[PDB]
Amino acid sequence: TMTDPIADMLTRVRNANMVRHEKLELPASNIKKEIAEILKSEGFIKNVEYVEDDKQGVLRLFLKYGQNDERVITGLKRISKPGLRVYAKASEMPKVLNGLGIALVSTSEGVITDKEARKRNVGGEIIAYVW
Amino acid sequence: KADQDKMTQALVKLQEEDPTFHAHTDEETGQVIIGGMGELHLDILVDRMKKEFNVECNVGAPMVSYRETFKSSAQVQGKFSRQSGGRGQYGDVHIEFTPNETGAGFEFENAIVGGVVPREYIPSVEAGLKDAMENGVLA
Amino acid sequence: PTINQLVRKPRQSKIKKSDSPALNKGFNSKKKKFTDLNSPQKRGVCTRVGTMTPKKPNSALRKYARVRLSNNIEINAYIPGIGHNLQEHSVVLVRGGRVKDLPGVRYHIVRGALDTSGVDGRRQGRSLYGTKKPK
RNA sequence: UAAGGAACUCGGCAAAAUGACCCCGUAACUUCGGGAGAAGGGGUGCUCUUUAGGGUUAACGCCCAGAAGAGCCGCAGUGAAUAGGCCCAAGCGACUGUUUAUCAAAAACACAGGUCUCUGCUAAACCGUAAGGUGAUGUAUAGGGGCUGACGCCUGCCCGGU
RNA sequence: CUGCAUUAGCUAGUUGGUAAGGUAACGGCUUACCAAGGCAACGAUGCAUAGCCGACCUGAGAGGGUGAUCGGCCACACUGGAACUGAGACACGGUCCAGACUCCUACGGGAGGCAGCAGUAGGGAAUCUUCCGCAAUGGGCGAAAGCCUGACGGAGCAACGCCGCGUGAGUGAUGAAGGUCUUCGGAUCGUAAAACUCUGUUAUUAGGGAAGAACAUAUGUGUAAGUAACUGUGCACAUCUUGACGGUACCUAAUCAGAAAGCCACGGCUAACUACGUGCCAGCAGCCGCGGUAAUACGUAGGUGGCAAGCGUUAUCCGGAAUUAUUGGGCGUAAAGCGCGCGUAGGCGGUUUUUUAAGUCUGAUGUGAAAGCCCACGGCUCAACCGUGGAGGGUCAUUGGAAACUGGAAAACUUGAGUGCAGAAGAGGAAAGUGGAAUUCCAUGUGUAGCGGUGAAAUGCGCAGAGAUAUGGAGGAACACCAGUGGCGAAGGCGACUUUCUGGUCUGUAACUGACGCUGAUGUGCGAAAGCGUGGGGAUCAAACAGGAUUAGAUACCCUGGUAGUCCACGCCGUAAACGAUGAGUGCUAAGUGUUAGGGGGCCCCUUAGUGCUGCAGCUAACGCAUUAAGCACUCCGCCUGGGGAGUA
RNA sequence: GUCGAAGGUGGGACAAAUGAUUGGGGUGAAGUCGUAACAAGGUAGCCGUAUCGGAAGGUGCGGCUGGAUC
RNA sequence: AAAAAUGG
Ligand SMILES: [Mg+2]
Ligand SMILES: [Mg+2]
Ligand SMILES: [Mg+2]
Ligand SMILES: [Mg+2]
Ligand SMILES: [Mg+2]
Ligand SMILES: [Mg+2]
Ligand SMILES: [Mg+2]
Ligand SMILES: [Mg+2]
Ligand SMILES: [Mg+2]
Ligand SMILES: [Mg+2]
Ligand SMILES: [Mg+2]
Ligand SMILES: [Mg+2]
Ligand SMILES: [Mg+2]
Ligand SMILES: [Mg+2]
Ligand SMILES: [Mg+2]
Ligand SMILES: [Mg+2]
Ligand SMILES: [Mg+2]
Ligand SMILES: [Mg+2]
Ligand SMILES: [Mg+2]
Ligand SMILES: [Mg+2]
Repeated sequence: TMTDPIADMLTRVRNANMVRHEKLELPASNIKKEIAEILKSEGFIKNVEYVEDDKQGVLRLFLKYGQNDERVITGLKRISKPGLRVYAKASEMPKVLNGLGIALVSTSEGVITDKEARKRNVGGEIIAYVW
Repeated sequence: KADQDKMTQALVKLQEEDPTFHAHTDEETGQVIIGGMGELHLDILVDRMKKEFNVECNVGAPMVSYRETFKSSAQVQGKFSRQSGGRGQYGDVHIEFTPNETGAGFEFENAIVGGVVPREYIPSVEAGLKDAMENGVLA
Repeated sequence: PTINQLVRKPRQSKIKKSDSPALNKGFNSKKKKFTDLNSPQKRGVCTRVGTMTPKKPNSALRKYARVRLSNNIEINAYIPGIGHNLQEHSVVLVRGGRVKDLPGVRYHIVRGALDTSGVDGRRQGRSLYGTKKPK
């Protein structure tokens, strides 16, 4: 059955980006919403909407394509997984694409990007890479 | 035979201790021959090998390498024809064997006229004669 | 495999065999047993000396000796160079390195060591054949 | 019966040796039952002290039966008598049984199992001249005869001859 | 902190308790009594191997390999046992006993143990001289002078390693002679040589000649404690005396380019080509290969390349090797999805709130010896080397903080998973019963010269009347048509009809439970055909077998027969190209079109679950796959690591 | 007197070496017999199983396409 | 839809 909702969400984003879809509806959760908001703030997606419907709720992402229809999101990679979880210290926080990408991290100070983790001098579970 | 290496080492050491005592292997007969200044010398050395080196050995008259030869001449023919199927195997020769003068060695003559035996195979005929003569025909 | 599968049964590397097994074994006479010691060369005694025909496509009469080593192992050793002075019961030094043509010959006899004589007339690469500098 | 210990002899024939009870322990192989008492070892008398029990009785008493310890004596304690020698292999017959009374006990006979074959019942087979009987007060999962001979794996070719 | 399951059970002082003894000390450490415990798939037990570590080699790293020298710890002292002395030993150069082995003996008895430093024999491919000295450091005794110290400080031997410097430097075309090649012009060795000029690293000779040396002790002076005072004690300052190395390093002066260059390679990898000799011979070779007459690969020569007091060969480790892939690989056809279910352990797991702080993150403190790697500085003329100071190295320990995520606790939710209600189809399974066609055989009637079969024939059956044809009877097996990439089942598989028992699946509501889920080692079951056992049955077909043909032969293919078997019941066997050569679950990603079972809305549209075909993106070595993925992802399981040997022993 | 090394006796376990003889395996040539596979390989092949035959293989039963002209 | 092997 389903075993990694974060991975499912990232894979939904990847598949929609490949097909050059505009929007994306997925079941919602707090961690997913925080990931989507981080993506919007960083500029990888155009917009995020939350539908507080019955059951679980829904997250509606709107993807962003540059000029010439170029895709802003090159790739997403789940790093920590149910089968093997990865954590990193502040001094060992990884740089995605030499800094051109973000690493979404989950920290005691909320889920943030690797830049914020390094700035605040914290570590945590490296949720994902996005470049 | 389990003490043959010990035997070789003992022989070497004995030769080093005694210049006049020699040991050598004979290729034709394969036997190891011990040479000495006399029966008493060799007897003492044999006893010494038996006890000091604990290599019991037996001694005898060395074997003599004999040779064979043809006393009478004759023309002969060798034919090997296995043509049972497919690509077979064929060969034919007519050779005159003659007693050579003693000490002159083997002499091969090629009196082929008209290419009855192709010039490619004549060296093979000579090599076959040499190989077959290496093995004795009588003893 | 899954990470759980790898934890349960970790990965196992292929084991490597030596090309010169006879040099990796010693013999203790007092205990009458073998021992694992790596040697660069071993002394031996030529049990037999002769010539062998190489495997096809090559053709020649390659000089070789069947040698019993100091560790009691019997091997075939090629005799390099032109001409040799070896016979049965000769004491020779044997090093590793097989001769591709000869199937069962996996070692070389050092030239200019123990009984084996240097190559006569050799002038280039003499050290490989145990020949003194003529000068 | 010194010393020896199968040198005897066709052959260990005879003899010697083992032998009871308790405890420890016990192999190949096997049809899983066995082999097994395998083998190989230890203990065993007497006195005293302490002490768990069982049967029968109101109890006493009587009877059975252990355990621990400390001692004593001899060359030796199932102190006599009675009471397996054991082991490793091979052939044959599966096995218990039967036999030449009175020179042969076996590898011979029998055997459970297998197969062939005859027999539809007033059966076939068998005794008898017959009557009358056995078979059988049975009825083909039965009865008679031939051959083989537990069990396991199997059982080839020939119907010219009789 | 190590390998093996082709080692799965181990343990009886064993596990605990009570008492006693014992030891520096707790304790089954030991002994009595009470109980039956204790260990083990988180790998006990057993077997094999091994001193451990700081470190060392390698690698970009992750890792892999190793455990010389030097330092720490452990263990041992001919093998085994034991104690005595002693603060300390169950004691390398101590004791006792036993054993093996040397030597002395007067035969009664005695002595001994180089895995201390040299050395001997032996083994080996292989590893040093039976040196000087206690002068420095350290240790034992003593108040001290001092004595002992094969520790140690230094010589000898070895290119064994690293590092440093040499074997000359400048001008030198006049391109000398000579070697090699040559198109006979010349080209090359070549500024190389010769000749001139210079230098002395180094070498030779002669002088000067360190540091390492602090000292201790002795002797004067003071000063502190205590004493009535004194000697003495400690301290401070002073003075003579102490070096094996060794007259060694080093410095100064003089003489000479004179003593001091070898090794491998030159086909590709890979820097470097020509000639002669040889002729699948001799030989080379790390791999591809080279050598049979004009070889840049063999041998020599010239030249060239790489190094240089070294250069090559061999052995071993790491790398290259992503070729065990955590970083960082795979399983349709290349090796690799168990034949398939049911399921235990383990792994993993839907949404929200509160709480905890084991994992996670962030500080402080201690510690991670010295030496070593790395960075900086300083000292040997530089370097190796030496010293100093930093830096780093933990999966480490205590302690304070954070709460998103994983884990624990508590409480809610309905989407997953099940239950209810309304329907649907099905060769799903087991057991009885009933049919019709055909084959075989049997009994009759008619009827006669063949039938059967092959490429052709023959065997065979028939003339004792076959085959053909008509009627009936006996028996076994399989179910024509329907029938279809149709249906059902986990797979194997399931096809006449009827009845009885019974499993699963799909569709629609959203009453109900509220994460109850997924996967699944070990287990436990099913599993085509053949085969096996007992008993039954026996038509057809048909291994074996027998004839007849074909053929050079024909232990076959073809023909005529024909036994097991094929069939049934109950057991066993457990394998197939058991295949979609594609594990299960879940979600996401263009479309066109057929078909099966449903459902909703107006012949049409939408929809759920299957079953086919075509086809994007993406994937693939290609072929191809493609909402029934071989795409994009996450969880679990099984499996692979060149071919053969071998699915063998 | 207790404990107690070595030693002695006994039946087992494990490991290694060796052994008349024997089984298949690999390698080596220009050996002998056939021709099973690759083409429709001249009977499509292959998988499991059974049986038979000097040998490759043949035949039976079931399975696969990794076969199939017209 | 008869039979027609083999070739370092
Ligand atoms: Mg007597
Ligand atoms: Mg007597
Ligand atoms: Mg006798
Ligand atoms: Mg006699
Ligand atoms: Mg008797
Ligand atoms: Mg009997
Ligand atoms: Mg009897
Ligand atoms: Mg009787
Ligand atoms: Mg009688
Ligand atoms: Mg009798
Ligand atoms: Mg009989
Ligand atoms: Mg019999
Ligand atoms: Mg060891
Ligand atoms: Mg001592
Ligand atoms: Mg495959
Ligand atoms: Mg499958
Ligand atoms: Mg063929
Ligand atoms: Mg064929
Ligand atoms: Mg046949
Ligand atoms: Mg050919």
